[PDB]
Amino acid sequence: FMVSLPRMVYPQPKVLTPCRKDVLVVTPWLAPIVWEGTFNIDILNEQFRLQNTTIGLTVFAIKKYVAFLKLFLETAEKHFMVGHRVHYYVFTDQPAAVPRVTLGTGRQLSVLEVRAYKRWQDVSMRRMEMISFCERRFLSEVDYLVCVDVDMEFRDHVGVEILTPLFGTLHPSFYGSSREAFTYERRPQSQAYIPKDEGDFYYMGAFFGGSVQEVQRLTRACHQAMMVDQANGIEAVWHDESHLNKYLLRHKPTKVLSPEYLWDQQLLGWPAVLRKLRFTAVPKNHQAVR
Ligand SMILES: O=c1ccn([C@@H]2O[C@H](COP(=O)(O)OP(=O)(O)O)[C@@H](O)[C@H]2O)c(=O)[nH]1
Ligand SMILES: [Mn+2]
Repeated sequence: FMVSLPRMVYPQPKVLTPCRKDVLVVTPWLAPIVWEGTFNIDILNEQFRLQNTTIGLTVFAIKKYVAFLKLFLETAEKHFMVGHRVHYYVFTDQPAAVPRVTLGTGRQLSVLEVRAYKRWQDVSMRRMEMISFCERRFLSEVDYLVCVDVDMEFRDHVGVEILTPLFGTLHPSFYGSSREAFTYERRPQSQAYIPKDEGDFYYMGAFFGGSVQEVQRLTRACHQAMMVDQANGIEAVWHDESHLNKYLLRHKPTKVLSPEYLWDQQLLGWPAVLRKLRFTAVPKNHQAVR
């Protein structure tokens, strides 16, 4: 049951004077695409707080990537779901290397010890297995799961505007690209295969989520697809991201996040279309850190 919102005073939405004219703000299957200027966060905060929403955030910090946790968590404290209940789940091979970060009220962190795979590709891909079935606490502990890369920092608000049964995030390198340029898996022998005449968007492996049920469905399906591929002696070109893309093509997300939500300023600057940079890549040496 969902109670009434209280009286609220805010600017009237204007039917004939749209928020954003420069970007697509709804997909052809009527999922909102979340950009600054499309939402009133006060209304959304009310809706979600009235449901006592708890958000789980999973993050993997395997081997050298433990180095990224301090900034990741400190900035999450400033910017991620502030005012709501948050449960961080840090999956790591080094529980003792997890920094002691001070958390605001209603926020908690659990350290989950996992095995470290040799290949970075396997570390990245096996997140699907580890999230899916391996973890059973999620259903009892949180309402939504948000699954992100650790080599990142929050720079601005990331809040309940993202919550929905199933969401993906537009990859910052491809949001203006034609589908033929998307780096989908193109080999028909892979479960991740998408031909050149299919595809809505290229979604980023670094930021997806939804209800616990929908995230566990997605992660289970991607894990099983990866197992089929492995048996067939094929590894998809972009690993978990390739499978995520196939899944979201066939199971349309109920919101899509704009690249505000996954940006790389070093690589891509700050184009006019982005009013905020919310969650951004932390520069790293790929060869050294892996
Ligand atoms: O040695 C590794 C390799 C990968 N990861 C995890 O897998 C995610 C995806 O890998 P990475 O960030 O290297 O991919 P990229 O963003 O460079 O495409 C990382 O954010 C970590 O959460 C990790 O913990 N240790
Ligand atoms: Mn990353």
